Amino acid sequence: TVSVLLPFVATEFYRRLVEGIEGVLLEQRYDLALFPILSLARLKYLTDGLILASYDLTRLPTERPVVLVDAQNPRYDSVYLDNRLGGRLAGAYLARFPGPIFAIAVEEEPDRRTVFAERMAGFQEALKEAGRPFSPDRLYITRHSQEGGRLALRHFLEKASPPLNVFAGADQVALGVLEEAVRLGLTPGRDVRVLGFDGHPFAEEAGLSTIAQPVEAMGARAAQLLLERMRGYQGPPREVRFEPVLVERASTGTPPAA
Amino acid sequence: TVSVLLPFVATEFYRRLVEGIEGVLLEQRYDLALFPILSLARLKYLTDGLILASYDLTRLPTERPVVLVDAQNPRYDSVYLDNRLGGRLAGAYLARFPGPIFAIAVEEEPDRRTVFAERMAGFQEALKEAGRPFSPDRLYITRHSQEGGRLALRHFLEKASPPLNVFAGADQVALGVLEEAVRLGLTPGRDVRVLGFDGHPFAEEAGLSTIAQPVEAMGARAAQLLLERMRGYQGPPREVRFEPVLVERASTGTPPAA
Repeated sequence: TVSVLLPFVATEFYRRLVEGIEGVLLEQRYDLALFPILSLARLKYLTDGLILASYDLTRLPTERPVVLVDAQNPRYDSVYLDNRLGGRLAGAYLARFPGPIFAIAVEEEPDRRTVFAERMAGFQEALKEAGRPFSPDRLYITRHSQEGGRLALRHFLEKASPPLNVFAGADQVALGVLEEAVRLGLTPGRDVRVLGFDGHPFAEEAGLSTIAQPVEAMGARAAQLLLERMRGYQGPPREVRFEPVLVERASTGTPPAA
Repeated sequence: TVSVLLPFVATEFYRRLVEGIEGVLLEQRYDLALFPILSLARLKYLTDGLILASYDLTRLPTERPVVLVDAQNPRYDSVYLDNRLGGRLAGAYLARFPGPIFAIAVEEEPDRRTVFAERMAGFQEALKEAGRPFSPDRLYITRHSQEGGRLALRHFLEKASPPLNVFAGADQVALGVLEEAVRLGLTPGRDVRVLGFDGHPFAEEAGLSTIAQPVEAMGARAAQLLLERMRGYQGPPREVRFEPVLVERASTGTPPAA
């Protein structure tokens, strides 16, 4: 009858995630019960299955089938993205441009979660392998907002003059780097080249290059697994891994050739 | 049996609001059902009463009694704060210090809500009445975050040198103005004097002066009215207005005397 999914922050990532689930579940005549969450405790209910987003464990109490999305667990069907890859797609990509490479790391209190830890690890590995190793003195830590991105570009600008490369780490932050750049100088090649993460819809109109995540498909896949399980499927905890892809736009341009 | 309240953003303002409600409701043996909200539509349920926070109408469908808090409505019992006053307490207060007075206005997409519109109106009225009228060229619009406050102080600093006064408009933003100031120079008198809004608990340790709101008491009052109604009270929509108060701390200091 009804399926309940547990999200939190109310970001574009969750809007796309649920659009992906709704698209699927509503085709099979199931209703979706959105349960934004802040840690608590409840053992209810009147739901058939549960879809848990981005956040993992405390081994849940319900008898209902549970499928994790954007998370991994040995005991539950889990759909997730290879964030380390993509961090690499970003590093190896930016490594093809002139000027120092900077990165923005999102630091949100709710990390108990390493999607950013993974992105940053692959970023460093790719940069290293390309001869342009990264350094913490070119890193900036902030919140997931446009203001953080603006604060960051401002930070990088006192360390280097254009041209310079920035790995926002998130499209929202990338919008700020983009915005603050414009509030001053060119965005494609002069000032900074901006590379976001998340491939959000708003990224196309902004001309933002980014490492795109197939968030809807991730939700849709999460829904399908749930159905299979709600429809009697038995077997050990399954797993499905998605891959991000680089999408080049104006905020970045062409490397180009030597 | 159980009472359900509808919040949203998950800010310190709502934590304090609910602590105020829980404190009350749990004394009368009622259970609290937290329902974070993003506009939708549901006519259920298994709840006795509803407490709506910060956001008003679409004339609700439920037969259950509804009491609004931090909001006003001719058809529902409403507890709310006199935000215009306080905006004035802030203006008349800052008007007693040397250096240009700046203000930070919070602009969050979800305004369908004028708590900030009211604070700013009283701010301007008090400033005017004190001979130091405000101007939009000393105003800064941003999001409700510390990053916004930092971006703002940086903005004001290119318009004026210390000493200067800042009306954050929200304690969270005030923390940023405070933080970014320190990342440079003195906070009490040299650089800027910071005056926040909301009197949050974290404001005392930070030494932040602010226009304090009795948020818990507002929630507690909201709860009591609900009980009265859930316990058979009949009569037209009631109303209860709270008043904010200035609390002086180090981020501001003494005016002082001429």
